[PDB]
Amino acid sequence: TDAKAFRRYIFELYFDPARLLELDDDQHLQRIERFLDALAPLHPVLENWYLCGDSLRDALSHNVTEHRQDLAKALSRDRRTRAVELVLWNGEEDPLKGGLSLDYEASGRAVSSRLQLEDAGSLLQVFDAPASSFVAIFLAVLEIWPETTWGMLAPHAYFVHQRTFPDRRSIGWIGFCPHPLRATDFPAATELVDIPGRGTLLLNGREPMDETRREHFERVGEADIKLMELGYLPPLRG
Amino acid sequence: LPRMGPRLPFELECPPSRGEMAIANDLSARYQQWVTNFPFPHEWFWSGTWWDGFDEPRCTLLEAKANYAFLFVPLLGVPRPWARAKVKSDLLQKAEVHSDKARPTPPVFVEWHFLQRIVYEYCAAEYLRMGLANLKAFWNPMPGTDEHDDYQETRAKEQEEMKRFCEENPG
Repeated sequence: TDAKAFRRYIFELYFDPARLLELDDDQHLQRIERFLDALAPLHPVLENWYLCGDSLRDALSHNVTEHRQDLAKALSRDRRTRAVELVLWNGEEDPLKGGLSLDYEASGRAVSSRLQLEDAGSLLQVFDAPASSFVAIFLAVLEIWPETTWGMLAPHAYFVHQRTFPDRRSIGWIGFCPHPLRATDFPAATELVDIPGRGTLLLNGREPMDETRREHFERVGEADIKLMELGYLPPLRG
Repeated sequence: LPRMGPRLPFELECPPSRGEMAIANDLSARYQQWVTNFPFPHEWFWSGTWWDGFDEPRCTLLEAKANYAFLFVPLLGVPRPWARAKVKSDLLQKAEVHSDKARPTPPVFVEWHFLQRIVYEYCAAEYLRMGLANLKAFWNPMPGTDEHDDYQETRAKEQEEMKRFCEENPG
């Protein structure tokens, strides 16, 4: 449901920088194309994808889902340390209606080789069942990018100020851990989805996390502690 | 409790002094002159990197950013979706390359001074989640602007909030 004051959310997926760097311009563009195809059935705002622009009108000139040949136009290639960079947005201006953008950068550094969607909070406005729909996106990335080493869907307010280990990443509300995990070691309402030989998807509840109610806060904190205790919680810069 | 900005001197251990002034390729221009006291378009070129200003006494490199609020939704606190490419390359990437290009982190600090508040608010949070320890962000607006107005009354409402709290308590 559309609300007046919603929650900013980070939606990030990290990759192995070494392996992803060696993909050429052609392999990158098939990954993004498949990704947009997996997003399309989840909601009508995720069907179309437009290009970035200097103004609002300049950002609606080219539709990369209607004109597919124009997808190659949005891929950069640095001369020193080849680094591809791709930024789209879906075409909605208001986050309260689903305005969201796709930022896909792979330069070869661990911190700079990621994929993210600006303001996952816009998707919370449109998703009836946010849990099933967000898991779909995670499984899409893992299906398309085998180089994935991490993933985190968490409130921006939590992850910046309130997270348990400030020198580490977090699993967030829905995170990907590239290891086999044990349902015993986690809170009861925390449920796991093993990927054959790829890793585990954590879901700290099926209800969207909140940073003002203690029932949600302790659930991902215990989850983060067990991941650190097992040595699977990565640091920020790396 | 927004970060208090120091003042700036004039010009013409801390390595950046091994750089010099170069020419870079007018509300934005005025605000950088007000933050840096650097003449015309001169900027500090050190470590192969551009810096808007340089406080040699305080051993601090300076940068000024103005006119970037139209790229944001002023109440939700996020950039407009179509403007995510500009915010990345202009405000986030250039701020990482700056934190990366400082070596003696004890004496060499970097400061990013924003004319506009919602631009400061977004950047300050995004800089903390990036691991940018030696980069601090300031809402340091040049006078004769709506912002300077909301700046004066914000620090006034802090001394007011501090006036009541302090005289009724130990702290």
